[PDB]
Amino acid sequence: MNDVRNDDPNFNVMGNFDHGLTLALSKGRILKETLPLLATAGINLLEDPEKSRKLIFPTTHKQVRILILRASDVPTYVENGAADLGVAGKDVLMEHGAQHVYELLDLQIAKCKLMTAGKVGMERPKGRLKIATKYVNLTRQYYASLGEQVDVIKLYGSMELAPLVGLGDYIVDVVDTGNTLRANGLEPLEEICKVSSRLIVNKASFKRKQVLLNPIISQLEQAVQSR
Amino acid sequence: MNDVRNDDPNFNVMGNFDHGLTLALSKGRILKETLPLLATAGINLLEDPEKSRKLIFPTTHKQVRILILRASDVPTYVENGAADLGVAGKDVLMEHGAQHVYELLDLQIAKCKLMTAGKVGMERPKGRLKIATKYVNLTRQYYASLGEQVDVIKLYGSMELAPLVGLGDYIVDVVDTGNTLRANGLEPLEEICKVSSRLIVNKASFKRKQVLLNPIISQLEQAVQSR
Repeated sequence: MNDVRNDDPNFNVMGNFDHGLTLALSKGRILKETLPLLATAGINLLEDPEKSRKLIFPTTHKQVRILILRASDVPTYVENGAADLGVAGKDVLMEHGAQHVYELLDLQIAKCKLMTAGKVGMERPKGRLKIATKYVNLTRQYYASLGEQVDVIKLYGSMELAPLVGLGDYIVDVVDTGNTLRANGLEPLEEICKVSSRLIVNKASFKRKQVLLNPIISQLEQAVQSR
Repeated sequence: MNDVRNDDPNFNVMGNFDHGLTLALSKGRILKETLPLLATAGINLLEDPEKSRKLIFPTTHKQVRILILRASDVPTYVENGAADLGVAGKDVLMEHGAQHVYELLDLQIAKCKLMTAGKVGMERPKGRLKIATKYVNLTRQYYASLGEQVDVIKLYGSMELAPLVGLGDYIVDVVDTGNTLRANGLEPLEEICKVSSRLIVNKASFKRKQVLLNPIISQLEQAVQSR
């Protein structure tokens, strides 16, 4: 009837296989820093997603639905065109791989550095180094950069915990300030590369839904005044 | 040879490389159902770990510290002897396929069935089926059992979401009641195996710290209404 792109009724206005627009967001501190930029494109959630039973959220904009995903899955969904576009840390994107996707924007949010780390005042142990990390490939590639080989240990949860209980000799995680690190008696060591949230678009979706995407991108671009 | 074993100091003792005992627990519905049985063995936390900034919890026993891990990491820690023993879903244990570990106890808690699932009135697709799943190997092995080969899509988070947004043809997840499934218009389909939380012990840890372990195991065994 009205088709006002202001969709205020929450608990409603959510069709499935949306051939409007499907946005995949990394839950947690990325989301917090993401929404401000979405805010300044007239795109906002309509309940606390943390306190919501929904898996698919409708938004203030009627042509846009949101997924709150584990960071690792965001590129997975967009790669496959489940999601038309998404917001993922460069760390995740680089580790996961960039396939059927365009990386359109450095959003300059959830900015941090992929770093090695150890127990404060630690002595490099002797054999193959044991490295606890979510970012296996990136760690494997980074020590390959230094012509070293390492034993990797894949972790999904707290990387902070590993070295305290003597799981890793070292860890590789993303580091904002490394205050949390110091507070748990750890130290950031070697910067592997800089990291920030990046906007990605399924290549197909990008060709197909150009009408919807252009304006949103434009507004997101402007929301970042990094000039 | 000291005699004190009890400890009510919370935010105390704990510390690093405990050559007492290190217990790795899964963080979800498992934990809730786990602690009662630990209670029975005189092993209990002394604060809400959910509301604690602490990473390593001390317990009622001075010889026992606790880690609350993502289910996926528990076998990782015990495999490596970071943790002396742990509690993980058979699903995770089978998928991870840990090495240096004894599976000593079916705790018959967080019981459920690893199942395939589809959209309500799903259409058998054509060609090689896309399966969204956390449990890649177990899915790969299970369709290998039926002599079919499938395209797997690894997920870390909610597998429930995939088919709604048309990611998978089907999904493989654990199904305790599968109410959540029916709620967003999905169906349980088949049964790949039955699943429950299991107690696991690093083989080395078992040899070395047998004096501490035997008592706990014994009491945990009995706490499952053993006959």
